Amino acid sequence: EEEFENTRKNHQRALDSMQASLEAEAKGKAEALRMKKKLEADINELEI
Amino acid sequence: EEEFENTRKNHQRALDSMQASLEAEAKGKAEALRMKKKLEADINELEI
Repeated sequence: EEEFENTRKNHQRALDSMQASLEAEAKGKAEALRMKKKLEADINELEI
Repeated sequence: EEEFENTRKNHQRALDSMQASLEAEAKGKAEALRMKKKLEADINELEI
């Protein structure tokens, strides 16, 4: 079991690492859907 | 081991619960950047 508490601590690292990978992707959708509504105004702005 | 066997069975579904979201946030970015180009297709076309 002393080997196993290394294995617990092995993937407990792997859990919050993938959480940070989502944190990049949560940041990834964030400005993208944000800068859409900035540019979607602009493509309506040039039309007028 | 049977104490630690179910903990693996817990954590395997936990990583599965995160991997479902990374399946979502990838395709949501694919929903974004694909729609970004058609937005970027207009801003070149309207300014031309």
